[PDB]
Amino acid sequence: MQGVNIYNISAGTSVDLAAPVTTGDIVTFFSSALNLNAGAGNPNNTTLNLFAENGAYLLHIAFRLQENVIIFNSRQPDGPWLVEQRVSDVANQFAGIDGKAMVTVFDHGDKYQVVINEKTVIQYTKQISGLTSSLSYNATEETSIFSTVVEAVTYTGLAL
Amino acid sequence: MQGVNIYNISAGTSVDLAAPVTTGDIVTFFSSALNLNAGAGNPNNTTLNLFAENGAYLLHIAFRLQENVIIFNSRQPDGPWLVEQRVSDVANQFAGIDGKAMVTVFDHGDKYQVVINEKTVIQYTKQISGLTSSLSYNATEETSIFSTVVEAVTYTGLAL
Repeated sequence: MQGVNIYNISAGTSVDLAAPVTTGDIVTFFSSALNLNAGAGNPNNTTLNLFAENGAYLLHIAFRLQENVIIFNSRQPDGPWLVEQRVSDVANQFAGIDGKAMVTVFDHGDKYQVVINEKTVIQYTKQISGLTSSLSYNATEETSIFSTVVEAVTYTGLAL
Repeated sequence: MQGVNIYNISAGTSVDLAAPVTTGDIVTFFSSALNLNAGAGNPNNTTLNLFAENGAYLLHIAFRLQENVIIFNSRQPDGPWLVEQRVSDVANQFAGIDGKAMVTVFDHGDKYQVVINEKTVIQYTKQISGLTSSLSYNATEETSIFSTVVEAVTYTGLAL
């Protein structure tokens, strides 16, 4: 059946999903703030991650203000980061909405469609497949471009 | 491809969807407040609605604090209300989360699954079918159980 699950993710923590996210499902991260004047990341200001059951990063989204780019990649639990994808101009991706932001990830099976607000920023061809069993929002309170707590909501059972 | 559309609806207004909502799509309403002690509704404190192009109420969701019930119904343009469905105890449906609320409507084709936060409150068998082309949030800035402005997000193009 179709379900809605809400998770309040504090910066620097991960959460295990009650219902896994698979093909046809959706995960959205909501930030109650947009700090485009945050200091330099270390090197990341913020990262949003979808993990497989074995800890592999199915999708790693990293926002870097100083470098002015958004990075997308994957990695096996104890393996090296794979082929990195990049999109320039961070502020441009959030244009239109101030004081808050939303990042939606559609699991298309063969790809992860990432949407910032209403704009599709990348059609990420997967480097690692499988269902998403946990999520994380990593950043420090000093330099995150998002609120200290990001609300993740999953819409599952969509494909039936 | 799938899409995400964001709308900010002020109490007592409606918005026309850039991308209509059909079978397999999702509509979500986000409130940055939850006032379960709001004044007397007359008889409604808050209503969330899905309209067809012709003005039909595909889904009318009415929150009534004093009658302590959430009503669900439909009606044709210029027509009388159809068969009403009810869910008693408004506060209980929002139990678990304070200071905010989320209402999700899944268009399952034959029914509208309404979920308040994480709880499915009703599997509403449609009385009127068709595409949702308009949304509304009706209430006064004094007796609404939700914030002055409710953000509506639609996830479309999901089925095909």
